Amino acid sequence: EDIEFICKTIGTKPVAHIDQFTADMLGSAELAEEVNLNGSGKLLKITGCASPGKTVTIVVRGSNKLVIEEAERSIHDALCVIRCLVKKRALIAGGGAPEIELAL
Amino acid sequence: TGETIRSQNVMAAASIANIVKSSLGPVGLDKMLVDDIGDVTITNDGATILKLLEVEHPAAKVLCELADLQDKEVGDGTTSVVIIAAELLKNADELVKQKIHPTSVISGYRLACKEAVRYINENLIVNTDELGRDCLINAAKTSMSSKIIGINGDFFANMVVDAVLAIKYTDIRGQPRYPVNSVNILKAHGRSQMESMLISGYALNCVVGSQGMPKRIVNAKIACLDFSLQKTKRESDITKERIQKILATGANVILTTGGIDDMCLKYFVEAGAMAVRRVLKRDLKRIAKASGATILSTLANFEAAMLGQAEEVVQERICDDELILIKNTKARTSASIILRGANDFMCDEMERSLHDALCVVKRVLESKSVVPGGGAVEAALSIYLENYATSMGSREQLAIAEFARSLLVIPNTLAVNAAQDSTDLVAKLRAFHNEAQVNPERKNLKWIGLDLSNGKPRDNKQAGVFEPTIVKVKSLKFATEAAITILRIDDLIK
Amino acid sequence: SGRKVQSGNINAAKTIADIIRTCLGPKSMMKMLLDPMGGIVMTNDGNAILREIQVQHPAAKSMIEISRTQDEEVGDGTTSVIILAGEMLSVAEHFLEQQMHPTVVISAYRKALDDMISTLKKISIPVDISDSDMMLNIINSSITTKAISRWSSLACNIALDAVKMVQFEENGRKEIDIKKYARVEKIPGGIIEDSCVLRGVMINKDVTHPRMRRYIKNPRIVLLDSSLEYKKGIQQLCEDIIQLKPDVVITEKGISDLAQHYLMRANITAIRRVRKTDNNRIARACGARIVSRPEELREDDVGTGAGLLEIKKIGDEYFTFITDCKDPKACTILLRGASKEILSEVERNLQDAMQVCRNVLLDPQLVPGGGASEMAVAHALTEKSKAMTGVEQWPYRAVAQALEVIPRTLIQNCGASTIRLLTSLRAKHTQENCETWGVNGETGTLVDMKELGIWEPLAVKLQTYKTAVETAVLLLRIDDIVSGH
Ligand SMILES: Nc1ncnc2c1ncn2[C@@H]1O[C@H](COP(=O)(O)OP(=O)(O)O)[C@@H](O)[C@H]1O
Ligand SMILES: Nc1ncnc2c1ncn2[C@@H]1O[C@H](COP(=O)(O)OP(=O)(O)O)[C@@H](O)[C@H]1O
Repeated sequence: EDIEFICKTIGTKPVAHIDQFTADMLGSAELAEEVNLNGSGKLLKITGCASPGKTVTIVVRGSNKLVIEEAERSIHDALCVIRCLVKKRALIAGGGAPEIELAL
Repeated sequence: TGETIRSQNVMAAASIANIVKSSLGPVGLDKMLVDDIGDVTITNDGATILKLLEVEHPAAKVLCELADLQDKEVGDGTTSVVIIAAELLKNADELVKQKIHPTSVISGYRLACKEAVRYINENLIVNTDELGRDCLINAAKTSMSSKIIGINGDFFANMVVDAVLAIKYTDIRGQPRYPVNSVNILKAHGRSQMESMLISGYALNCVVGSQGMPKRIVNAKIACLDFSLQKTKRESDITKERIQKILATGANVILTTGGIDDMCLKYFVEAGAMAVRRVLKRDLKRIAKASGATILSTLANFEAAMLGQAEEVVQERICDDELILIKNTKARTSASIILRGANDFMCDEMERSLHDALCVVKRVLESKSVVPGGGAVEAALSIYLENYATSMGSREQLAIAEFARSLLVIPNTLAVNAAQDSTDLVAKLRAFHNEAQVNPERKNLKWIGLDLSNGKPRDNKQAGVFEPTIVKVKSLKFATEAAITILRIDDLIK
Repeated sequence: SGRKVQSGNINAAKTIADIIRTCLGPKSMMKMLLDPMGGIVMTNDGNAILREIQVQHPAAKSMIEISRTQDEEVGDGTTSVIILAGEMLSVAEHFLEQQMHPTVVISAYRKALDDMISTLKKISIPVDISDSDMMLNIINSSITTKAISRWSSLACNIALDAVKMVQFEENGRKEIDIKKYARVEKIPGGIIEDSCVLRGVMINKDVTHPRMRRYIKNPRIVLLDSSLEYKKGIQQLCEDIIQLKPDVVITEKGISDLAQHYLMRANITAIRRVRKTDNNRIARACGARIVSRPEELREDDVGTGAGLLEIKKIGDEYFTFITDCKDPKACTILLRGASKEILSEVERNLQDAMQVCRNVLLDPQLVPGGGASEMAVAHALTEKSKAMTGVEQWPYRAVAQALEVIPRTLIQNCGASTIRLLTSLRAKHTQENCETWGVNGETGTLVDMKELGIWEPLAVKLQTYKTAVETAVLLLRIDDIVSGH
């Protein structure tokens, strides 16, 4: 399922047979190294690419799986807020002020 | 059943601490780690405990992986951070059952941690200077105590400190980075252990290669070679051609790792080279880097100045042996310490004691900012934070106060692990550090450690038990972060 | 929780020790092993009892491990080690309940062990080595009460001839010795008296066609793990051998007749299908070196090995009698007989006496057994404890009190009362200055130990005491076991 995303990111065309397999048929990257974090998990760091088109990655860490999910949800919430700023151009003050104002 | 996941998580924290609570300290009791297959292990340090401890509750998993993170960051302190975190969790759970909303607790804990690290970076000890030797020799003696060498242990503690000062090798960043393997072990027979002494260079016990090689050589070029010098049936027989060719390049003192030769006598007389076999591989690599040279296998055809240096090689009677006193190399790395007596079997524990004294002294030498160990830091922090909680004045007074009270569990566990009355000893420590702040003239009362030999309050800067500042700072930070993360988790009901 | 796990550990130790408490001495009470298949087992050896039985408690498993190690390290006394450990833990139980930390208890135990190590050497009687008279007395004393009663002559002569054939002068004077490099040749056939001793290594493997000069006046053995082929089209090994000109070459695979003739041209005797468990002693007896890199080949590759080789055929077996080799460090002891049903135990007792001789070289000391040494060390500890102060003195006395379990069991498993005999032994031992009386094991009657004539090597008793004390401190230093089950 991640094949399409990887091909979109690092610009690798899919290869099904050895007949038409070449280097430019794939997508190159500046650096590809594996590191160890705390000795309990190995994450590959393919840092830098020739054409990293519309893609970033953050190694979301945390105390547990679930608080890591919380950090992911926070990041996606920020992304979606930015998207809402893009689509709709109308800003209001927050922090409970709009709710109490509209209630009054 | 449970009534609050806060209670369940703090019970998990209390259990995971109580498992590892006892093992803290050099006098900690070992733990019996059984597994499914029955291959049981015994250990006394918390890192080895938590690396293979079978955990089941998610809060326990979080705590143990924070512990692993701290261990991978700074090393020592896993037990301390786990214990402090569990104490903070249980105190904060009691305080939240005291009807305090947890976010105020988190804010108070963060403020207390900030104030604590600022205090530590302000009331530490900078004794790790060239003027500090009495404290260092005292620390070496105390770590070396309880042995039959205590009569002459003073000289050993005096020689180790200035040896590691001398053998200290600076790095590319202009900071002291002592290589532990630079100091090499050395056996001796005849005279007992009280006649041992410091040698500024490695001395290998081997056969006399030749007698024409003088004690001091102005120009030495180590053309170290693995192959022996023998005649068989750039040279087919490795006896003359490469040796003379590199002599033309300037190889004067050649440390031939290979075997002896029948006609090597004249060549060693005219050049001044040695042939020594059965050289320990770590010692060979150290003398290679001490002399600033690499290991050459063959010499088939660089040779200009890369060859190593052995300026002074004393050829005399040392411990009724003709040890090759290869010293004064280009890089001050090659040295060794004699171990007299009869042989190494009974003094192997003496060898390990010398190794651990070297290790603790060299760790003290690094991390120039240092703090007194043995619970003095914890008592001083408690005294500071007790006043700071009232001075700050917002609704986090209780949070900061219980953070201060929770910090005094490390002296408690050290005291109980040393068979002494925990509460009495920690109360004595607390009262001693009260004068550090209330009395402005008692400034030099801030390092009352815990002399575990007798379990009595004692000056510790003189004693010399030391902890790197970074270790304590990161330990406190990680404990506070773990406490905040666990307290921020309550989204279950059980 | 807390000390409860310590109490459980020491309870397991006590309940595993007392199982075979009664099975030591010349009148050991015999035990039952009932497998859940209807079978019934006759056994006296407590070591065999514990090996056959299986237990689940991990502390008991560790004690099984230490017992096995002591069995495979110095020899006998394993039952005594287990009994001592169990008694010391049982007596430490009372102090653990006394609400004192295990640290002070183990410190007291360490000091007591240090005192015992010295007081053992204080009371040990000197012995001489190679002195046939009282060495044979020791053979009749301790090497007996095995199945060699009617055959003690063969065991004694074998031991006395083979004491000086595995000695290693590495760092001292023959104090390094092993019982494995000796060539024991246990083959049935003929009478038991056919066993002999030879100065060399024997091989049960031999060439299929020994119609050749297998023996040379000075064989130069070189180990080689490669197998010779017909030719390069490897023959190159033949010329490589020819370069240094040896006369004997060892390989682990067969050699063809054409290859055999090629090696005859190479002036070397090819030996095939050798075994590593025999190749190691071949190299030890001959000082061989193995090397195949052409650049590293030098004059040191081939060295002098045997001195007088020969091959005979006894009992239609392709023997290989290398004798009078260079190093008398891995020599031969022959083992023949009509049947092998006891000779294995015979050679086990031979290795026991070999350890006896090796430690006699280490320390020419004998301790008065039969409870004499135990009572002597207990008395020394009790009298030394009078000056001791502090709470740690009570364990320093309880270790001595619990060490008298050996004579207690000896008296118990002979019918005699275990109370009156012990009280009489203790009371008279104190007033006695340098007597060291030891209770007879058979009659269960008090007797001066010199008259009875029983002794043990100092090293074995020292190792037993050290292992018992270290087991006690290890089992008392455990604070918790929870890591799963
Ligand atoms: N000689 C000593 N006297 C008193 N306390 C000591 C001594 N040496 C070390 N300590 C204490 O040991 C504690 C750290 O040990 P620990 O955290 O158990 O090591 P690890 O993290 O490797 O398990 C420190 O707080 C220090 O006070
Ligand atoms: N004739 C004897 N009289 C008294 N005690 C004896 C006699 N023979 C052996 N013993 C006792 O037996 C003990 C040795 O038995 P042990 O080494 O435990 O046998 P194993 O190790 O084979 O179980 C010695 O301590 C010794 O006191």
